[PDB]
Amino acid sequence: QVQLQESGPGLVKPSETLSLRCTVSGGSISSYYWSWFRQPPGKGLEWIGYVHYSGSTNYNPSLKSRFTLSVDTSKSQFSLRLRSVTAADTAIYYCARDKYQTDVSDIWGQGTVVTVSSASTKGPSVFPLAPSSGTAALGCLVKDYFPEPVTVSWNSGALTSGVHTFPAVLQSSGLYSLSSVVTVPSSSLGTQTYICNVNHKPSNTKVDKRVEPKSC
Amino acid sequence: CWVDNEEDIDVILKKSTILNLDINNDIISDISGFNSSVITYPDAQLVPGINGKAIHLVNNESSEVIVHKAMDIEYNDMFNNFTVSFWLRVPKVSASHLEQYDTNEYSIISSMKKYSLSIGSGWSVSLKGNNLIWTLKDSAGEVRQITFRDLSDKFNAYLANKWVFITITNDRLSSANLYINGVLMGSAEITGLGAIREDNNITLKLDRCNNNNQYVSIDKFRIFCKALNPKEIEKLYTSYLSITFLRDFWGNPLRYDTEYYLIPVAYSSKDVQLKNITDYMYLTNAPSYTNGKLNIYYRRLYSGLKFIIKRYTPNNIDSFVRSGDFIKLYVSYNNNEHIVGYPKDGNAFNNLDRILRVGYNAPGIPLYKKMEAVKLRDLKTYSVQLKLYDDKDASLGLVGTHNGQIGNDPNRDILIASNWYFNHLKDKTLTCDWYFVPTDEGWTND
Amino acid sequence: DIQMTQSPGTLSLSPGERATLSCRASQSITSSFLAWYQQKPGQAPRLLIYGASSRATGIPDRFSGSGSGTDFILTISRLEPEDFAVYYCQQYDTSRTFGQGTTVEIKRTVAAPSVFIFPPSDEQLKSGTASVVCLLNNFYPREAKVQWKVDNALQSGNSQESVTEQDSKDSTYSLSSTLTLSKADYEKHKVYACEVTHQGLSSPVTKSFNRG
Repeated sequence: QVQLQESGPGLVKPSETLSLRCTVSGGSISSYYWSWFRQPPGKGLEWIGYVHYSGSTNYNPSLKSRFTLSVDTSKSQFSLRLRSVTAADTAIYYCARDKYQTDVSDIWGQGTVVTVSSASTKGPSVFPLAPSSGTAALGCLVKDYFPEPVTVSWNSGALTSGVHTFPAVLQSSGLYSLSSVVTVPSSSLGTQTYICNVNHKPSNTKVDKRVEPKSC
Repeated sequence: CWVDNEEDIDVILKKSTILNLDINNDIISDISGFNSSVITYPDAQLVPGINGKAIHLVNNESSEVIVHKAMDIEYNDMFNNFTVSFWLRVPKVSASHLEQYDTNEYSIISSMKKYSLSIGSGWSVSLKGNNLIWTLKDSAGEVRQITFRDLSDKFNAYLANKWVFITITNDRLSSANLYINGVLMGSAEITGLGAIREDNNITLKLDRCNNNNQYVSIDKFRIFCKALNPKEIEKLYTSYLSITFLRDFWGNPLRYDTEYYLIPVAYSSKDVQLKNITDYMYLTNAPSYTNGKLNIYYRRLYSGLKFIIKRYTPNNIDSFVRSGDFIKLYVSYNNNEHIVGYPKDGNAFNNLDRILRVGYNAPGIPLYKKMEAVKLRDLKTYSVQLKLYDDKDASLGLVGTHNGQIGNDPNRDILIASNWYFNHLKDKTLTCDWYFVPTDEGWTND
Repeated sequence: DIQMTQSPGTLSLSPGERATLSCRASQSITSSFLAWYQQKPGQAPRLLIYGASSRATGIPDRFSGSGSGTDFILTISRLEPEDFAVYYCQQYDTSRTFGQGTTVEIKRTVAAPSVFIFPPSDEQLKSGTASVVCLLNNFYPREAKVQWKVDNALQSGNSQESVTEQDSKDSTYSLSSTLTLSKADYEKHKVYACEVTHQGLSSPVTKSFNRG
């Protein structure tokens, strides 16, 4: 029942040094080899390196010695340090225990999200996606916020069928944007009120935007 | 041989060398360039060394080597710093010879004139039981000494039958410092000393040694007119190390057709055992010897399985095993030699670690036995790696161990061949490193 | 340095069917140090196979690995519902490198997208920017392309899209594409159109509005 838990800063500014820790529970560092991996959003897995209680380390050669791994058996922890972080270092970082006398990894942590950006914390603007001409689609455009995540739902829990909340995209400005849409009977557009309830906890923002058919 | 000490380290070492003994075509000579005459007496013997042959001195008046410092070279003189360096090999002193010769201090290398009544000025390397002693003595009779007290665990000790590299630096303004294999191992302040007027001869010979059976070996004896710093010492030590010839546990060249006990470097307290002919090998705890009164203990040697290295293609060549040689590995068991190898599709662990077998004999089953003896890591250690190949020149891995269980046998460290080691060759400790221990007159178990 | 190429990029299957995933290395892996991992969305990878053909502890017997040299195969004898995920091969012979992954997704009947276009809101045009949104709703298969046209001039570099996960009930995808302009650029033209091409559409479907 060995469990690994990553911990780090969620956000790091460019050119700073990123520091992450993995804490081993229900077990110890012992004589296992311990590895770090990362996975940039939408981009698949990359091995970073391993560390061992003896102090021995080894690294993915293509990472150009930017990473340093280390271990502290007394705290049953091992750690990662990454110098001069760039936006290309945004990723989920995973710690893992290598399998005995293999270089595969069979016990993994849940990962820790690391975002590296110079953007300041900013609440979203919420713009209506108004319905028009027997099913209609309407929605909310939640634009220009930082950092992730926002949460979106409709009509204070009463509307879940037909809702699609899309993954956010990062804009060239460095701020995120996403849309939430719902399809409904076109006959309900005259009588049913539709309100998208948006939450952005980083900035303590709540928005409840009524989405109304546009007149002419 | 003076120098600008802002120079490149290699240049510093080369041009500060006042004296440097080398053995070429069985003749001891000075290759420093200052051409000090060296006289080898009849019973000065030559033995295998770290590079070529070494000086071997036994306890009688004819076993000596004398260096007449060429006309006039000065390296001590007055307050001139100097360093001496040499490879040294001292047999493990038996418990018998310890408690009867523990107090007999005898020199092995010295620039002090030896008179029957007294010694007089100079420096000397001497041994006193399991102590290595460096003495400076000035013309007014003052003395300074480093006394290196060797550790009690003789498997890992420096005065216990392995070639070790000694370096002693003398800063007349501060301390004398003793290094072994580049590591600081002893020190004494020498500030009070006055003028050192040594003899014009340096004498390599056992002097005042009461034990008739005592001997030592010495190689690359060398003198610098500078107190070397740790970086220079480290470069000097590693300048002697090379992978060309593989080494046995004592530091001597590895040889074909010679019986070796195998010990894993990572579990040095273990021996290799055989489950059964045609079956696998595993590790067990070796027995030990302890004598607190004499300040010694060690795991006993020469227990466990004996191995023999043969050339894979007999090829007629000498008997030295060179790194990269293709070999066959045999176990000596019940007066017979049994091939070590891996049968095609033989038992293996789930990670593909291949379980080695001894004397496997199934007719019609290919047995992969081609090995490459190589030095892939840890140049300062007298260890070797063995790489096993199949019939198509594909690597089955380095010989190592896998902790596991076969059948209902106890859980064991089982000898395997594994490719895992190749991603890990810079790690501090690995189970693919082996010592090859031949029986030797310089080590008998008590 | 060893690269691995996985094929196919996407595998569309039903529960109960056999899944064969391929991995090809840029050099022979004579050690057979080839492993396979499973990753579901939002979770850490899970070791399935190592040494090319050994099952990891606890892995169901429907997972098997085979192959040698440069070509390696993961087989799932009969897909179960929990097996729809991304699969990565990993060589650990020379350092450690991964393939780019194969997605196993649920096959269903072709379903054309419903297409909606949304002109920018008035509250946004006050901000100085304009966002036009195109929604492609509940389609299968996942492959669909959106082209933005502003006065029939096809746009480049000013739009982003994202896609939902396959729906757990009807197994379709939805897609949202946002065309972003400056307010000044937006009032330069009149026709804004969203052209979608999808296997369920005999002819590309266009939705458009005239600014005003």
